Amino acid sequence: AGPASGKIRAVIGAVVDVQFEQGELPAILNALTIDQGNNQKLVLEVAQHLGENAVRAIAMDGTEGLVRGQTVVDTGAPISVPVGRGTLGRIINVVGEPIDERGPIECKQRNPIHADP
Amino acid sequence: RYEAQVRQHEQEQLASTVISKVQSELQNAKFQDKVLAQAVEEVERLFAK
Amino acid sequence: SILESKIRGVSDEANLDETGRVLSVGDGIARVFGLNNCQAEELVEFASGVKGMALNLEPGQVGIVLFGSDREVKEGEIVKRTGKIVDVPIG
Amino acid sequence: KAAPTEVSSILESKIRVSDEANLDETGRVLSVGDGIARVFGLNNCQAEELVEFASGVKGMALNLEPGQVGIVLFGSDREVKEGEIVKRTGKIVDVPIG
Amino acid sequence: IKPPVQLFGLDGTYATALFSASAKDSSIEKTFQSVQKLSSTISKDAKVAQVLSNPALSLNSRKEVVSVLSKELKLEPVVSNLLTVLAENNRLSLFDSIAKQFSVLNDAYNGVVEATVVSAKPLDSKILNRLTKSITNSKYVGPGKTLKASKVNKLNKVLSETI
Repeated sequence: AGPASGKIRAVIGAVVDVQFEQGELPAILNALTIDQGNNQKLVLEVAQHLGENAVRAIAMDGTEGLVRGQTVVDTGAPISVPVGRGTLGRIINVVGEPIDERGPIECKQRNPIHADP
Repeated sequence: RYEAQVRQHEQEQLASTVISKVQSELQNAKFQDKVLAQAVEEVERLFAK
Repeated sequence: SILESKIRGVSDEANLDETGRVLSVGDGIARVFGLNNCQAEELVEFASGVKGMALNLEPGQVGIVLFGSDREVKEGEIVKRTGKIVDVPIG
Repeated sequence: KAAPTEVSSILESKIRVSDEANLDETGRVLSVGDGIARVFGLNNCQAEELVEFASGVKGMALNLEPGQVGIVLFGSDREVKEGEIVKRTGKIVDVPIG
Repeated sequence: IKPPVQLFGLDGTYATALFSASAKDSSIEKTFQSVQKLSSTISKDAKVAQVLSNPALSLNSRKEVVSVLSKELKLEPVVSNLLTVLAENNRLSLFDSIAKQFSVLNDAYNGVVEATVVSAKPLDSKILNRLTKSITNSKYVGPGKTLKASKVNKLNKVLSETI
């Protein structure tokens, strides 16, 4: 699979600038995955694009531990969350993961958080 | 006041006629002004050397 | 010679008179690079279908305010000029 | 109207051969003052990591740029000058407990 | 090695940084003719200047791929390293400022200037400017000098203001 891999160039606070390739850059309001040291991931939403094959992304968690040049894969769509009857009774987070220690949310579909009114 | 105004008007009118004659003489290709302008530049640079 | 270097790069003519390339997009703004014949407060059109209004005509780029969402525009998109000003229907 | 990072001193090293010494685990202090210390380099340094200078003062890299790295000193900046070696400890800002 | 010529400090530091490494083993005379060929084939040509104002490219025709834009032109020594630093730092739009600063260094340590009036001066290459300006002013005043000014306009304005 052709995943849009990006390189971290700047990191000051919650804002993290990711540098990708020419033409394979992600759009706005797109979730960007990042492999850390634990079993979880680092979700990052693309806010704007500074140019020169680089876009400024906003991290949805702790930015401590990110070095210059780490791999930043793109999910292709926005922040997907679990919908339906499976989300009732469970404690969901901002990225759509369970925080109630009751297993994973068995959802058949996953809609994005960014949608038109 | 009338004597001072007549003297100031005569000096201002005489200065305007002398300024117009100096500008018309330089536009008539003065050969003496061109030779004197080149010799003044060489004498000023040699005094500061 | 400079004539042989243009055909090796595959750039065609690259006429920046009625078209322009987007260099930076975000917060409802689009810094389109080009469009030398674009007038002030003129309507524009992006490659995804979102319209724009060029109100900040600079020398290197041209600041156009998009009338839609910023998710449809990206870095390197083509921006065409409508040729008219911001008008509306009446009657 | 211009930009930082590569400027005069940092713009004359990439034209020949900028290698030899490693610039990932260590870094050179380009500018320091009023607690802040702009270290040029440290590519392998993570965010909010403990940095150790050559004079003995500790540092915390909180602002990571593309050409420089803004580190905040935890002590006095009277012993840190331009061109000092700033080594990385490899860990984050930790403290003792128990 | 830094020569006393100042030349700004931020924009003029591009040519001054590369002049230190190019002043070894006699490599300063070949850099003058190689810098003029890069600006004459990107200005009065309207062919290779398609990426001079656009912010696209991003390593497509500026660096790496060159061949005819470096080997076939006039670059083989240290002339190829000057164009690679301007492509990564986005400095290819001001190619005329980097080439103009390189010629001013050779005219200061091996020449002179100080234009008096009318046209240009003589620009000698002797030693001091004291004995060189006195021997060149007398030979240039007689030969030529059409005189088609500055000292005559300042004296006429001072006499009219005191009227």
